[PDB]
Amino acid sequence: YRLFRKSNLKPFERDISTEIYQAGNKPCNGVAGFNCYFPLKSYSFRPTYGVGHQPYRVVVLSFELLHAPATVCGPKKSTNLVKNKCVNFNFNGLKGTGVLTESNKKFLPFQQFGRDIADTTDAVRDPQTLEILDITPCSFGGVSVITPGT
Amino acid sequence: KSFTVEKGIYQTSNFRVQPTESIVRFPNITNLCPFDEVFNATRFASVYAWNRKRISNCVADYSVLYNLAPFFTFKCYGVSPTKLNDLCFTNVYADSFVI
Amino acid sequence: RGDEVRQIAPGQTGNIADYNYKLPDDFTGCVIAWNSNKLDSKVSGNYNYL
Amino acid sequence: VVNHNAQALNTLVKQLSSKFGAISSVLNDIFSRLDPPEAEVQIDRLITGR
Amino acid sequence: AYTNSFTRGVYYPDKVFRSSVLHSTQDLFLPFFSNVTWFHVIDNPVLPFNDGVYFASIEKSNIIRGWIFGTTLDSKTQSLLIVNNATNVVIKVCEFQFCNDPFLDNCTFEYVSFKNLREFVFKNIDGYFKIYSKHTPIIVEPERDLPQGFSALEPLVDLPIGINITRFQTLLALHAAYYVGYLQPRTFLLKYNENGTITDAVDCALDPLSETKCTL
Ligand SMILES: *[C@@H]1O[C@H](CO)[C@@H](O[C@@H]2O[C@H](CO)[C@@H](O)[C@H](O)[C@H]2NC(C)=O)[C@H](O)[C@H]1NC(C)=O
Ligand SMILES: *[C@@H]1O[C@H](CO)[C@@H](O[C@@H]2O[C@H](CO)[C@@H](O)[C@H](O)[C@H]2NC(C)=O)[C@H](O)[C@H]1NC(C)=O
Ligand SMILES: *[C@@H]1O[C@H](CO)[C@@H](O)[C@H](O)[C@H]1NC(C)=O
Ligand SMILES: *[C@@H]1O[C@H](CO)[C@@H](O)[C@H](O)[C@H]1NC(C)=O
Ligand SMILES: *[C@@H]1O[C@H](CO)[C@@H](O)[C@H](O)[C@H]1NC(C)=O
Repeated sequence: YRLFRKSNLKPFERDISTEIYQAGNKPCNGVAGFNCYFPLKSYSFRPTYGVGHQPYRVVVLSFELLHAPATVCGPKKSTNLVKNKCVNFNFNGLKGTGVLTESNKKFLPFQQFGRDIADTTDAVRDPQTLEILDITPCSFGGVSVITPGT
Repeated sequence: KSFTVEKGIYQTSNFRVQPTESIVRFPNITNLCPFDEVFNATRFASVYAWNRKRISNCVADYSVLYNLAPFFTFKCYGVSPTKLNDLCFTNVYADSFVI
Repeated sequence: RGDEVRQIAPGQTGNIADYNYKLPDDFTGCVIAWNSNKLDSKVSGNYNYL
Repeated sequence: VVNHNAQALNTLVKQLSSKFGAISSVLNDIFSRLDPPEAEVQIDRLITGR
Repeated sequence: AYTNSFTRGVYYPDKVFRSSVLHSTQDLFLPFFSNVTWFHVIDNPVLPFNDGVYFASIEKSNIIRGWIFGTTLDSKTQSLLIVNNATNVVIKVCEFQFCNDPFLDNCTFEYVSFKNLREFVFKNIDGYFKIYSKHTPIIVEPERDLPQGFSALEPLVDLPIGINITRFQTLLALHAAYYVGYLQPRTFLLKYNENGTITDAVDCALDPLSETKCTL
């Protein structure tokens, strides 16, 4: 376990230096002694100790959230592709409804999505086969009634 | 909001067409994912030299983690742990140590 | 199974919450429990519940 | 007369992009990531902001 | 020596597609009309690495071959070496250290693949060492100043090293010129054309006139 160092560390960094901590006013000059302590110390673990000092194993994960061509997720199975009809779709965790049709927009090889003014999705790339598709909202409108006196 | 309507024109609501089918698409990677190598490994590293591992190109299954003994701490920030199986990820980094 | 009262309680979905006993979000009621490990414990475990 | 109104119709689109202090602007991400018990703390901000 | 920058150094902010629109963003860029250090080949010292580096090179026989980044340089830091003629990049990222006068007569990654212009941007953020690159022939030939015009850069490589860095030196061959520029946080505006490429950028921290463009 580390004990002494001049100042804290930025996140996601490591340091295994063996320089002597200059606690005292005298210049240690790389010599261990009084007020010149060794940076590391050791813990102890005995089976009869209390739970307050028993050892614990800890693991930390980290994510990236669909900002690139994805590579890892669950065992959900695919299906055949249908177009020119009003359909519900799910591409890599991006869900939506609408109509898919063949397009002709040209992308750079590393690109994966297409947006617009309203930050909504407009063009996607099928991860199964390299070709480009776009989304169009399904038809809708308003209705009115004309009538004479009841 | 009445029983009588006068002569004229009125506007009531709107109409939208409904879908009829469901479509999903995922990459066709079918390699078992190596979570085994880290969770139930034998000896872990030291805190001052903490060890990390990179995981990519695999199919995950986060339910198997429940096979262990009653945990002391199991928490998440930013994602509800229940639906982890319904999201796709790009790269995975896993750090381990003992405290 | 102890903390599984949370499943009995309104909240997140789960096996006990959905397939054993459910309470809606707008439900008005209460859940009380006594630790029965002092009593229900038997030799070689208890297998009288499913 | 033809100009001003057109502009007054464009800005109303752009306000659809601001996050209003929520987790994300897209409305499907919140329901695809969080849980039903806690998404209501977030949806309210977007509804009021619009 | 010193020389004018002449409106260079713009790269894509992210890996998303747009078309026929005006956008505004903020990031670590190179301010327009900034003086830049200059060197000639025989004078090859170590230069600071404050907050990211803009590197540019004119050569035809590929004298420049590699980079070394570190703080104390006691054989305990990463290095980058290449074997490329024009368009075949080979990268090794081990921690081998040469002598105190390097020249040409964890290893988390490895890859093997006059009328030239090489341009690179090295950036460091949160344990990540992002590398953006661009290659372009120049029909300008030798004149007094850096070639004029406008272009865009693309992102190439990421690496999760995570080590504090303060100084860097280049690697030359022995038996061409280059420049070094410093980065800075700033906010720009960009225009995305019809065919999906950047064609114009505007600052709003340079002159009183441009502030009106940025706010309008
Ligand atoms: C990397 O480490 C060096 C020293 O190891 C840091 O240098 C510091 O620079 C500031 C600015 O001049 C000084 O006030 C400090 O005294 C220096 N540190 C020491 C120990 O002398 C540098 O800041 C570190 N990198 C980053 C990004 O913080
Ligand atoms: C953007 O790309 C389009 C093609 O997708 C270019 O339009 C074509 O230009 C060629 C000339 O090189 C013409 O022969 C074609 O008839 C054009 N296409 C159509 C559909 O008319 C366009 O020129 C490109 N943009 C720019 C600025 O050059
Ligand atoms: C699987 O995905 C790859 C990725 O490009 C694709 O080339 C291939 O056609 C797909 N199908 C099979 C059976 O490999
Ligand atoms: C680790 O080993 C234990 C042995 O009982 C097993 O139950 C567990 O599933 C293993 N971990 C993984 C991720 O397979
Ligand atoms: C940059 O350095 C040159 C060197 O002479 C100097 O003339 C100039 O004022 C400096 N600043 C700018 C903005 O060019």
